[PDB]
Amino acid sequence: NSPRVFCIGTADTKFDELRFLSEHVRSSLNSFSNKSSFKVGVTVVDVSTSWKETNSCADFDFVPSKDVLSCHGLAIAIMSKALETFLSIANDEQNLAGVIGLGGSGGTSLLSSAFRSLPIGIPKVIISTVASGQTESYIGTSDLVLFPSVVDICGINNVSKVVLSNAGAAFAGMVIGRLESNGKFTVGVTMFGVTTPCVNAVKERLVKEGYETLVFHATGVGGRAMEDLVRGGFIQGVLDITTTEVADYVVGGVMACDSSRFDAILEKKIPLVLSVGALDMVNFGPKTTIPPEFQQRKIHEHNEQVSLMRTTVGENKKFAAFIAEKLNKASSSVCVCLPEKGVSALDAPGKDFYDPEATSCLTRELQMLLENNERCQVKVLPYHINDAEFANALVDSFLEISP
Amino acid sequence: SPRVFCIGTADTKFDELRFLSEHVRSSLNSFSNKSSFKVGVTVVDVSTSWKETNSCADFDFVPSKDVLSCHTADIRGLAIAIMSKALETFLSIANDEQNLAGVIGLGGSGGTSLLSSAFRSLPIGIPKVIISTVASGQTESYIGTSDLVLFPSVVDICGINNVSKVVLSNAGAAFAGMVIGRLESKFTVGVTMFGVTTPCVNAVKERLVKEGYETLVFHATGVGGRAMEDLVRGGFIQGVLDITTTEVADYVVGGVMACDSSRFDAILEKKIPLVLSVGALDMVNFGPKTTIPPEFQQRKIHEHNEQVSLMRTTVGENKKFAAFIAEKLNKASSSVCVCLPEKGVSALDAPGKDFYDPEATSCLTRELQMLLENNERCQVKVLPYHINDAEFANALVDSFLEISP
Repeated sequence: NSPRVFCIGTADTKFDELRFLSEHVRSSLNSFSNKSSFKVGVTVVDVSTSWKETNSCADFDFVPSKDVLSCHGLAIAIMSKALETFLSIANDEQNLAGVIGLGGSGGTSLLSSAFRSLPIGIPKVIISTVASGQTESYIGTSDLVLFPSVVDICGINNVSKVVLSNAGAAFAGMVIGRLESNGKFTVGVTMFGVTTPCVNAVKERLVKEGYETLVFHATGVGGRAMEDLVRGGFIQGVLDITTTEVADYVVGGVMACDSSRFDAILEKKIPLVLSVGALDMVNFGPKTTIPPEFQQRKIHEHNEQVSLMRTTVGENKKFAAFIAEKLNKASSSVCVCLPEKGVSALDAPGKDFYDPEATSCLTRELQMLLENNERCQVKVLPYHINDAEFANALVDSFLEISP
Repeated sequence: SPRVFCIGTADTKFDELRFLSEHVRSSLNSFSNKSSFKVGVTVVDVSTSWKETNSCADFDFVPSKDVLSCHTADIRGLAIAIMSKALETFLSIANDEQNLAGVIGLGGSGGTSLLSSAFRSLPIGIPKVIISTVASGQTESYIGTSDLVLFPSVVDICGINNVSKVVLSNAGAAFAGMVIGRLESKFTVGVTMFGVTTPCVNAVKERLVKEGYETLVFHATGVGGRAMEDLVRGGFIQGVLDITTTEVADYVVGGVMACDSSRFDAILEKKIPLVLSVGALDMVNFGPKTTIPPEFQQRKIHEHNEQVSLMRTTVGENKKFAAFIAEKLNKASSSVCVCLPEKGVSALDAPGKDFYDPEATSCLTRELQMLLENNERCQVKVLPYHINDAEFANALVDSFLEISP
């Protein structure tokens, strides 16, 4: 079985741009092969939502809107799932060597969605009219590239010729280069300004024990990035020291995790020590964009830019739910580890967000809620989270679970 | 002979820079088969720390000192500013020997800012890549209207590891592809356009193609205008029918699709055939109602679609628009023809239609030929049609066929 790339667009309206690209890719694939043996099949793919029907492209193996729509603003949402799943499948026969697509606003968003469900490392490219603006929605935590089109996508000219030529070259080199070619155990750890004592320490120890590290700034995306690399198969254990992202979720901060937090790790059945890193705060900023439902709470303006808000006792009770829920479904080994005195630089004896009534409630609540579960151990400990003796715990708890 | 540049802050990112450059070299070489010549990879330090780095593996290497030489408060920023300016000037020189085949870089937040400015001054077409911790955010500041490509770094730049090995590897192969492909190897006009002028442009597009010209159509969105002007400066667009100058409007009143004070200079500096006109000067862009500067809650507010609202320009405002255009036009060191539609400047400024007001349109007309009367390069044609009548369209194209070779 030989390797195959996909050139994907809306074919009814952009046949000429897409033929141009497809041609240039196949050509460039061929010109850049060395060790080779295989040529890479270049198949064009239509994802037009219109009733208009184009059923071949040049000579290329082609696949019309239907064949894609068959796989299980609402026009985009349909066809993108169709693509995503259409691509899930081709990945499986195990010779999807890349994806490429062109598109303006609506199309970019369509492709973006399909492409970034592919394994990190498979080359994902889109020549896009909306590359040069705001791309978070499109790229996210993936490695998707977006080539600015410079001019609109309307037929081949002067400019589109070079721009499309360059992106085909780009994509052909990626795909060959990867056809024509880890060692360590990487762990990943989640950090916040106010929890680095703990994380720095653990990163240190981890390095000396022989393990490699990937720290994530728990910004929601940060968390999700981690899980999308474990899921990928890059991160072989986690120490989720900082779970503040959960707090921003149940009360609605500006750096929330979404409701799938932890699944990816548990689904991949990999060593998972965990803790309450920074559960004491939910994030916002500046003051007036903070909702008027709590202009009477314990806030700590960190910058003009960001503002932190201290989690009430009741809110921490809710954090203990979310985490325990997910934890209790644990298909393999786990270990919670709680700092009793405080969960953050600011939740410190003397400091601004100190409250052990909180961080005791949170400690018990999770001691009880996880009480039954066999795999998930729990270790309440007589420390603050930053005390490097905690760090020893975490790395030790982890050392236990791991090979 | 051709040469590429791997540019970074060696001081802190040495391993990643070397790895990247190694992969670029490999990929260059392997992809170049079949062929001869062979592309040099030059590593270059754009570090602002004093920490000196003087080599990297076996590559022709240029440290900070040597960059900073050829350059023509809050220090960090200032140091970035200068390093960036330095780099820009270093690449220009690199490019003058016609031997700059490509440029690739790595950066975090500040590094993307440093590399970006410097890379987008190089001609469209020369491969320009950056692997960046801030690809997956808000990139207009960096990419502007250029072909700069930002690959998302996926994790931090933070030593070699599984993830950055594959990302860096795909970026270097991407880049080596763009570089070899390009190494191995009419009269275009541009036209500004708004919804309410698509009759006019569509019809001018059609006529021009039949006359044997290629056409590029830019949404007059502020960006669009600059987009076009940078491409004329880079020789991709040899004449312009600037039908729709609505941007000039959003500028003086303060809209969401504002041009800037440089509008027209590129066209004139290139000395290229410029037919111009008053397209959609009857309106100024906002969206939505709710955010419209409270000082006019009484002006004629059109709702186009929830997110986007238009506001009818007053006579005082048109008088100004004239000045801006006149002033800039008067600098013409070459041929230029205005063409004014006497009847209207928009589907919205049409007998029966909301933004009608032939006072504005006469004011504008008179004010323009007044201020250009003396300029004998500019030929102000007043035409008894509406902007969207296919005879105006021919008018435009004739005026253009006139000035052009």
